[PDB]
Amino acid sequence: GSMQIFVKTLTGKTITLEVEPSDTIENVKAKIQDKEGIPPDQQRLIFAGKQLE
Amino acid sequence: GSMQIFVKTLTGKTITLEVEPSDTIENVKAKIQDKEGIPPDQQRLIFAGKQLE
Repeated sequence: GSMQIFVKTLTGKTITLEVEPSDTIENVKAKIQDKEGIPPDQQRLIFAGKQLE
Repeated sequence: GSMQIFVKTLTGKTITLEVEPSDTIENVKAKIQDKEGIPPDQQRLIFAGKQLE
């Protein structure tokens, strides 16, 4: 809820994971490992602006 | 090259931006502003594992 990052599991199902924005990217990705089991490097980082017009 | 994050501009064209993994997520997104001009909150964060099978 605070900052649930959007992620896609190898299988396909969508996955949510809350983490502080200030928290280092490496740390955030590392949690995804615990969440499933995939190296942080593998996770593809993506950004997209969407100003709710 | 070091860690060019994947981003998609409001227009559509793809954008690349290198930033240290350790660097705070908020700081990383903030640069995207300088890169174009969009609030960090607007940028959608995404992660996807892809082990080069």
